[PDB]
Amino acid sequence: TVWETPGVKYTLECAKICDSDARCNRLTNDLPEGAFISTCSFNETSYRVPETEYRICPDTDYTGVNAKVVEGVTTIQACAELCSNTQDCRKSVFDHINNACAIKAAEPATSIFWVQDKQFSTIRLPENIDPAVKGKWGDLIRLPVIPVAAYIVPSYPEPSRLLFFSSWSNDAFSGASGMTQFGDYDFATGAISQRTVTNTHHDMFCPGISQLEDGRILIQGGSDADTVSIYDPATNEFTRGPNMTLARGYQTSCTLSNGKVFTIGGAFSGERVGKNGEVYDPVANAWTYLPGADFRPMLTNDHEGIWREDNHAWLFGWKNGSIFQAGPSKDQHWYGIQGNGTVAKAATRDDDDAMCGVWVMYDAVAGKIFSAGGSPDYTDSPATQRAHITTIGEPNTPAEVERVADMGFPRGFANAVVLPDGQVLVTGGQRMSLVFTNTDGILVAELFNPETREWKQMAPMAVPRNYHSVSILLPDATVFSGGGGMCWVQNVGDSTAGCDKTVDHSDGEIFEPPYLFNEDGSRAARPVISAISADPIKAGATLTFTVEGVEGQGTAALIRLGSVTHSVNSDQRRVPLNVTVSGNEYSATLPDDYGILLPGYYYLFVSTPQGTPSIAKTVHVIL
Ligand SMILES: [Cu+2]
Repeated sequence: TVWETPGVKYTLECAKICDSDARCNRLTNDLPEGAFISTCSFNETSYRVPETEYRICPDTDYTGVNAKVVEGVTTIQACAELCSNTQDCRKSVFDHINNACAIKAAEPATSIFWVQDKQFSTIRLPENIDPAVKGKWGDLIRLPVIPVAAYIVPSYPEPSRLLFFSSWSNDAFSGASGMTQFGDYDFATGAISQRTVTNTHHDMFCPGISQLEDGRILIQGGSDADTVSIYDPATNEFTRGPNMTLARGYQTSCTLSNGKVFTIGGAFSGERVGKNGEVYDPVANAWTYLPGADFRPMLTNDHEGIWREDNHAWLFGWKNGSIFQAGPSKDQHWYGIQGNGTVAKAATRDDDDAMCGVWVMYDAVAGKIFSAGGSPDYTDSPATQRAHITTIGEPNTPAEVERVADMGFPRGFANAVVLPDGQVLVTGGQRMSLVFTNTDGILVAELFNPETREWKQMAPMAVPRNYHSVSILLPDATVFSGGGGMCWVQNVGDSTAGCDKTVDHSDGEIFEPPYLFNEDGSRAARPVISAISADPIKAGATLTFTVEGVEGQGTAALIRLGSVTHSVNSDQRRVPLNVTVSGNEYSATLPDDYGILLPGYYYLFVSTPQGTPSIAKTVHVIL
């Protein structure tokens, strides 16, 4: 049995005694001591000091740089007073065992985390966040598996499920194991399961991911460096693909105009040497090595050497089977699969590498690519505020790079999604790239508007999303930010007791952007796609669907479904549409070119002229 507090929980006379002493564990609350939080797990109190009002949350700490620590304070009340009497104090911590009052330092210059700890109590002056300007975050969704890699499951009438996976363990990784821990999350229902995927003899940690024409996910290399699994949404099963011609890890793959998948680099797993290109043909079910797809031009310069330098290429499938490589190498390049592969310089993005910077094609029709953040070395490297729009016209002809306004924060290991209005939301990352750390995690998301060419700071998330964190678009036009952490351990099935569990975030949180709210902070009225054919459509063809619940003519956009890991999302892409409406009936002529309309499963978003999007309808583009 479990004796709940007047919301704590032990597992009945010593219990009341134990819940007096802030040092007493041997306690069995929902989340354990150490757990990060979005909301007081316990019953909050209010408290005024002869002025103008603090909310207190017991058994919770605020971690981070303090403005002050004062040792002579025996009551939460006296701690409330030092905060009341200290300029720019939004957040203080009362230490129960030592009678000290910590004043937290100013946000967001400082990163402050809400952890669960019975030794402390948190005090704060309530924030007034207008979700019409800064969006709104929900509470931490706990998950059986750290979501180190994630992808939407293509489904009709719209997707409902987010698969994610880690390694052999739910919170740890080794080398070759032949098994992968997967999490299943229905976000239509909140249902959540995990499975163990051994049937393909594949530890899929550190892989290339690309969605095929038929919406199967192609999971390539990683801890088992030469091994390929294919996920069929149709079966919800995995299949063994043909081994790659060259074993790789931390590489990028991208689906091409013709539905072949190109990949290059991936020196993390297999031979510690740079990796030339290869291409998967799903019809022939065959990989073909591409020696002329030379790695050396796309090489970064890293203090750790070649191990790092060909990792996480900014690849895009483009016109007539071309590949654009936007980075993170200071120079951009065009890669092809013709003959034995090709490579040529396209432009210079910057004067330094941006390993694990963010990058998204926010307007395929206009050949437009947005890139921000990254660090010049993989780890132990200060991140950059620099950001660029890169415009690509014809393949194997120079590309145009315009530097734009610096981000508000330097971000290493951040993630990015394009939204239906074509704005790009950057989430997570840290001031200095340090693998397996919460250190200087930026909590404040930022929205970049390519039309304004201007940044805007969004509301803060709860948890630092650094290395092994992820971000992805959901059908409802919200963003899931999740994971971070994992522990290297020598052999498979070794104990994870020595691991720093504070860096692990086996969970996620969802952001509603500004566009989901009216000015009064109520949820704005989403257009509804009443009817759409589940029929696959081909490029150049005309999409017809029925929209109800809009004042004026809707705009529309297609956003290709997303796969994501290691600041790499090579499947997402925004294809803005021109619509013509006759009454409730909307009609769109899709582009002529599969280099813009990459084949696969898309989200159709109709959105109001004030910019409020529909829940999406699944749309399948075929060859
Ligand atoms: Cu990694």
